[PDB]
Amino acid sequence: DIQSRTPESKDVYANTQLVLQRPAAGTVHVPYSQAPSGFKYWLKERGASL
Amino acid sequence: KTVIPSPYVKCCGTAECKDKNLPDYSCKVFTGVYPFMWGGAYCFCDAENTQLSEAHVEKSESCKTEFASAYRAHTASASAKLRVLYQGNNITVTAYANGDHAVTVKDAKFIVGPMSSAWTPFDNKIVVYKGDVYNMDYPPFGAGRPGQFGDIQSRTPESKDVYANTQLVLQRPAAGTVHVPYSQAPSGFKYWLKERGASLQHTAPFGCQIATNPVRAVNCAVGNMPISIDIPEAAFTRVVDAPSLTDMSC
Amino acid sequence: YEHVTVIPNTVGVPYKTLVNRPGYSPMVLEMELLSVTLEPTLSLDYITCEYKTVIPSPYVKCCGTAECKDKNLPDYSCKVFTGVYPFMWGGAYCFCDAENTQLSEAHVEKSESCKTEFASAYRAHTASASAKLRVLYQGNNITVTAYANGDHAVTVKDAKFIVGPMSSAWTPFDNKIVVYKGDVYNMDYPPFGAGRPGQFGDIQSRTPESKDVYANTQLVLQRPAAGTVHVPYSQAPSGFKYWLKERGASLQHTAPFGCQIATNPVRAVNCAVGNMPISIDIPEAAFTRVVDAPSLTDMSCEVPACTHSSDFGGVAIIKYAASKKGKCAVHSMTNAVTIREAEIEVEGNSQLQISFSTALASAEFRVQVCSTQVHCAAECHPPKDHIVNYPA
Amino acid sequence: NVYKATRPYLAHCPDCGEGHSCHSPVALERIRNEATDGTLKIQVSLQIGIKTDDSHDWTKLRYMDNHMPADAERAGLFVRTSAPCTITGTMGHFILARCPKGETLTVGFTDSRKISHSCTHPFHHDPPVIGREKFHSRPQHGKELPCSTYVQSTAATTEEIEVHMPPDTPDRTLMSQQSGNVKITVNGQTVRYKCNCGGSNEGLTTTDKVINNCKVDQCHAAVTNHKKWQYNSPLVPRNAELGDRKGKIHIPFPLANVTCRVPKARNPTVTYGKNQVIMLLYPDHPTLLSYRNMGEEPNYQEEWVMHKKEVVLTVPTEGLEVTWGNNEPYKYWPQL
Amino acid sequence: PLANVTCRVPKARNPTVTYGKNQVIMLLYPDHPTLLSYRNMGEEPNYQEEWVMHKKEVVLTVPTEGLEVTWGNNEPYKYWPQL
Repeated sequence: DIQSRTPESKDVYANTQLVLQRPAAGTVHVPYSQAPSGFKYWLKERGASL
Repeated sequence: KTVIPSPYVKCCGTAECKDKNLPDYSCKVFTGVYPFMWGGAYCFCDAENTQLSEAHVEKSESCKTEFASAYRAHTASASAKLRVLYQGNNITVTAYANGDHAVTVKDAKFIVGPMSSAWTPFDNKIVVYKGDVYNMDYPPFGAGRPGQFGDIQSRTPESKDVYANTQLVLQRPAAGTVHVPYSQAPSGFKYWLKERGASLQHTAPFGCQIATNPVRAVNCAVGNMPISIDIPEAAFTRVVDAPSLTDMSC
Repeated sequence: YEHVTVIPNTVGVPYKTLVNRPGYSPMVLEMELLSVTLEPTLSLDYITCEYKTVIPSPYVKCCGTAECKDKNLPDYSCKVFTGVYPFMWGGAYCFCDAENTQLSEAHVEKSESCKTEFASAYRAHTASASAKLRVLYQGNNITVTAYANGDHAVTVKDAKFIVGPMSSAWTPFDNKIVVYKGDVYNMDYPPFGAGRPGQFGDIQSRTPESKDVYANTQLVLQRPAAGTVHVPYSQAPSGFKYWLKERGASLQHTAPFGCQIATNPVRAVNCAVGNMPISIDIPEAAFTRVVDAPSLTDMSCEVPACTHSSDFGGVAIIKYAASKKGKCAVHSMTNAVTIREAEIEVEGNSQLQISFSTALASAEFRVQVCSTQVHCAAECHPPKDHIVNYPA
Repeated sequence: NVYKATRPYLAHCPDCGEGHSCHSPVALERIRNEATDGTLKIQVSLQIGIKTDDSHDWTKLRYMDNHMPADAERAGLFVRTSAPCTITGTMGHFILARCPKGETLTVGFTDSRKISHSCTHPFHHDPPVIGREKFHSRPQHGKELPCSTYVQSTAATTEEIEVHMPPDTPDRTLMSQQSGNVKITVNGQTVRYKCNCGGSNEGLTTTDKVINNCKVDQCHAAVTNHKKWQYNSPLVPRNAELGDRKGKIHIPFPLANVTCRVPKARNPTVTYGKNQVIMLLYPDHPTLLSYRNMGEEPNYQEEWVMHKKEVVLTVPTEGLEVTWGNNEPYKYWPQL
Repeated sequence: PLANVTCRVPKARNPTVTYGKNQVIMLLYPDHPTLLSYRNMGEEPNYQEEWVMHKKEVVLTVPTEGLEVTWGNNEPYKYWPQL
């Protein structure tokens, strides 16, 4: 979902499906809808290694 | 109630009709009017005068008292009052005739029903006036015709908005006369109250008795009724412990 | 002119009908079901909630005997224990060693929560159907809400609408139902005054604010501990609290035909079962004569793109030669192909672009523009997805 | 008391006292006389039974006093024609009163500053014929059935009528043909005139006016009363210098559901036969006879019995139910 | 005192959905125990419920009438096969 050339690289690729939402009545905040971290999900659902 | 206010008589000028959002609202302006009154005339010009005749239909003050209700009957729930001579004493049992509602009287469980026949004297559409119920195929809401049952339709006797189809048309007033003449079909409810005939109480089969508030079919001689009685063991006495009888003649 | 049509009981799908009054130019009406509501006639039997075991201070009679008074209270239990000699934080409380008694009285009442936390036991009789229908009449969307009995008429833009009667009398509800907040269960609940301890209906009341209550909880008093002031008892736990844990999925999740269950009032919403007849009495003012309508000649149909799917995956360009400027109705004379456009504008020597939906790979269909027909040749291709998220 | 929004007002009255026209807070709008008994539904400019803070108080009155509404007394309120009238209901703009024979209706009250204001309107009051029966029972004891009647409670509640200013009351006697000119005789009243002829052809005169070179048919005159209230009648014209400005007054005798006592017809001579019942009907008045079967086919039959009649009715196995007038239905079953 | 209020619950993340011949494949990635329920939109609904806790792949058959799948607190996903 996030792709970079090296861990110290400058330019990055990002496809996370980020959309802003309207804030709550009399509230200052930035509500948003975004798909959770693919790397964090994979770290849980990868199974056994070679 | 045909609410008609005082006619706007415009002397030496023209009056204009304003389109109002009211049930059966009717408006008309009559040119070349020159009427008088008990005292005399009321205008200066001979033919340059106009008269604005406005009208609308409302629910009468009687609607809270004198009214007929249009109901839609779906399904019916049966209930019965049964007298039982249990242990030399009359006991009253009141329960639903569905064969599920159990009532315990003197430690004995009573189960009434389910009813043999699902028949009801009422149709899918009924009309209720005071203490009389009629099996009527009444017109739907917002589809009433003038002079017929449903010419004026309202949700409740205290409701704000009303439906009106009475065929109200204004007529030209008489020579030198101040009045609002009109042509309108008479009250459909008042006509129905005269031409309705006999209610379900008199016309229903199986000798049905029709009651009101709430509406119900009472004592309809149709089919049979199963009754389950779970008599406690304390009410029973053994054959050996009961007095035996010999040498009998009738 | 009265137009009778039958559409399936499917919410969210638009259906087009061709209105052909002899001597007058054809008319195309787009109809879509927004909601199909089935409201059953209910009769409340009783309500069940959590019970309250009201236990007062025990009457400890020092150097004497206490006597039980038979009280008219739900699940009233009374017992007197002989030879009691307990103490307290400070010490004893009696003078005698074995000549003391303790009166332990108890009764079952409706908990304070019964006004808020409660389950209602209803008896469903008959149901009344009502539907919300969208109609594209004279290039404008109109909302029609009426009972689906085939009698209740609603007039919108001088056109009389008659909805129903329903093809199927089926309802997801049985003759006995149970309602908790926003969930409806098809339950065969015990009758009023026949509830069992630990089960649904152990405590039965007419309304959440009712005075008299029915109670069967199997409450028995026990002898208190050595030198202890307390009222020990054996009672079956709350049947309502147990049911709230072991009830399973409601009708909203278990009902067939994709039924959606709503509450206050309880109703079956959007149940895909059977068909629905709709009668539309279109006024004569909406009609235009064939002679007074623009006639079409020299027609050719070219399909530059087509993909056979649930949605309009086909594009068609129709060339024409019109007599005058006016509105002409567009309708497919083939039952396999459906056009998105109901009516378009014509002038003379021009063309028109239309969107169409089909299932066939090889589609040969006739399109009726105004009063003249044109043959369309299309070789539609398969779509990328095998499963779709909308009905057709 | 839906008066939170509504307020009392100041309107034109043609007679405030001694024939002088003014802006009266007790101005007459509409005087309804539809009731055959003699009850009058008077619509006034002020409001009765409500206080300035919008609260119900039967002993208090709400009237307009120079831009601001002020409170007054209910006891101070009076209605009169030629002699005082008995007030039988007060609520808002509406007053119910029974008046003797008179030619002019007067409605007044007394304020906080001990000053009395009264509006007088020309109204021909003579109770005429109004009835739809002979008003006479009827049995003292009988069968109880639900019916409806108009109660005799004068109390200002439920029903209400619309009242307005008399409007400009037209009168053709005001104009007179003085040789070749038209003379308008005021007689100490405010008159609104309009003519077809040149020069002065409009206005509101308090003095005697003369229109040179004109005919009586080419002119129109009306007396302006703005002090009194009058019923919104379709038989009376609407006030020229007024749109839809109107008041309302509570009316007596409302419709209420009651119990009607009906008599039960005398029991007929009944003789039984082989699957049949014979009845010798002796009616004193037209009595309705109805019968039905207590089975699958009821076959309802109805007839109005007036003379001495003998009726033979077949009794089936299911049973036969016969209703003779207001009596309870007689049920018949054949012997096995 | 006890009073009826409104409880705010979160909606589980949308699973990786891949379509096939009369079947639907879902790659469920739950952060917490999430309930998965499914029913047919016809005569026979055949309700099935299971608590998904770990990384799971589910293959569900889609009939002509349609298949309704509810994944946690999210609105029910409806699936229909192509003609």
